Amino acid sequence: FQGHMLFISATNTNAGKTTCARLLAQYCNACGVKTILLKPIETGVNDAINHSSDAHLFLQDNRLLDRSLTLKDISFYRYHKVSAPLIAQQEEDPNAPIDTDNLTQRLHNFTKTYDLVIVEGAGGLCVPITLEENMLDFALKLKAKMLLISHDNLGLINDCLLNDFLLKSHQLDYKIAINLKGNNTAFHSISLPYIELFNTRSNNPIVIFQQSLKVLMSFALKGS
Amino acid sequence: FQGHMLFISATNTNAGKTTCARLLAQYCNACGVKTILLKPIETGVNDAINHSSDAHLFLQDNRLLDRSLTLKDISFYRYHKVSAPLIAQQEEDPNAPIDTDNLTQRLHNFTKTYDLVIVEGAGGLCVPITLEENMLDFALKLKAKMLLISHDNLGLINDCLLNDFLLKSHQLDYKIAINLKGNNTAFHSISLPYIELFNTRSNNPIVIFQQSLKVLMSFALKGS
Ligand SMILES: Nc1ncnc2c1ncn2[C@@H]1O[C@H](COP(=O)(O)OP(=O)(O)O)[C@@H](O)[C@H]1O
Ligand SMILES: Nc1ncnc2c1ncn2[C@@H]1O[C@H](COP(=O)(O)OP(=O)(O)O)[C@@H](O)[C@H]1O
Ligand SMILES: NCCCCCCCC(=O)O
Ligand SMILES: NCCCCCCCC(=O)O
Ligand SMILES: [Mg+2]
Ligand SMILES: [Mg+2]
Ligand SMILES: [Mg+2]
Ligand SMILES: [Mg+2]
Repeated sequence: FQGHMLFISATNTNAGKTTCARLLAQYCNACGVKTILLKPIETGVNDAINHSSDAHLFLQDNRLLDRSLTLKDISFYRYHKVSAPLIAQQEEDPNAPIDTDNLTQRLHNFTKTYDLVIVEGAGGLCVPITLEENMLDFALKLKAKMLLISHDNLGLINDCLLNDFLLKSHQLDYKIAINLKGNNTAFHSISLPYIELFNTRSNNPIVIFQQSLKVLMSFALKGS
Repeated sequence: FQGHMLFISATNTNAGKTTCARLLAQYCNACGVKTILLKPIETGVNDAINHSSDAHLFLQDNRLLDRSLTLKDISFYRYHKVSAPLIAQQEEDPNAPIDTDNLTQRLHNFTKTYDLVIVEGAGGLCVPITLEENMLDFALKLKAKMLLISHDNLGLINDCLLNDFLLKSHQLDYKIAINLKGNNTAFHSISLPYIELFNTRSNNPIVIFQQSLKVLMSFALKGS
């Protein structure tokens, strides 16, 4: 096949998509699985004055494989407003709705030259891109596998299960992974006992990202 | 009919269930709609040393209608662990799984003596109560209407829409209401523009709690 494609979404913004995407791509590249990081849509950015956006971090890592990459090669719709993409676009660029057909072509083109194309979304699954399409719809159009990153705090059970319900209702292969931060041992006492019960009762278990680099690489590469 | 029953859930813990439940019950009582506040299951409490739990706040308000009420009349399963009810029960009371049939009877009994019975859940919809039942399942068994309180911060769009998807997939009447806090005007710039678009495109609109006391009272009392 051409390169595999893995979409990274989350329970919400700030859950750890960027952090976990970078860790996974680093691991894959270290294993000889040539992997690129893409951030097709990004809000809340000012590129004239700040070089620490998700796309900038991705670019730093990606340039270890291709010096010629620039920001515009890996991020295509970028807005100042710290909001959902649809709202940012309507306010800042009302004459250019986000074109997911175009994005699909650009993203799939990278499957020629990489073993794995990692595509970070923005916010969570239901975040609107166009009037018709949210982030999940975009992932579906891409025919990507899904990695959904959860936060590690009280409330993650609800947030994971809401996403599980939405994901299992659609036709895609997915995995939910908890981004367990350094210094959090409340997790193991408070939330983990339910994750373990859930996993004994589910065909698709919720995993801990930091325990799962090998498993998630395998997931990302399996099948067609 | 006997009194109506309204379940109050949320996007997650700390979104405003208790605060909004109290405001709604106060409004209803002021309008002559005799309303009780119940917190059947509560975690994270130590009643020997703290009298500020949701059930204690409810009790204060409820005693304006019935001096004889005590905590045990309005809250039935109470645990120290700051966790989902299922985990707290398994750790603190392994021989007494939460009995939702019993809770249903106790809650419905209040429909004899009140025009409206408001039942606050714990956390969000997918929070586990027993191995088989979550908070939504409990609300379904109760045959209550649902009021789902959302937080007012960046990310509410995703959280509201995840809940909308779950709720619309089940057989219950529901309303999602945003708990818009004092001093937040970012909401109106960041999130509200999408809520307005969504509402023009949806048969069941997302409302702002603080704008909606009359509407939510009407909702709670309508029909059988
Ligand atoms: N495992 C982690 N350990 C420490 N800090 C983390 C971890 N995961 C995320 N962070 C921090 O949390 C913030 C949000 O993470 P980020 O990966 O950007 O999330 P998202 O892409 O979902 O918005 C960042 O400041 C990031 O450095
Ligand atoms: N509209 C509001 N204005 C100010 N403070 C609020 C508001 N809503 C909630 N709070 C505060 O936020 C915290 C969580 O609210 P609470 O109603 O207890 O939520 P939940 O019942 O969902 O856990 C409390 O400290 C509460 O006083
Ligand atoms: N204030 C105590 C609330 C307990 C919240 C439980 C949340 C479980 C979850 O969804 O992870
Ligand atoms: N860091 C900028 C992220 C933008 C997050 C948009 C979240 C929309 C929502 O679900 O309410
Ligand atoms: Mg972010
Ligand atoms: Mg990110
Ligand atoms: Mg609370
Ligand atoms: Mg509460």
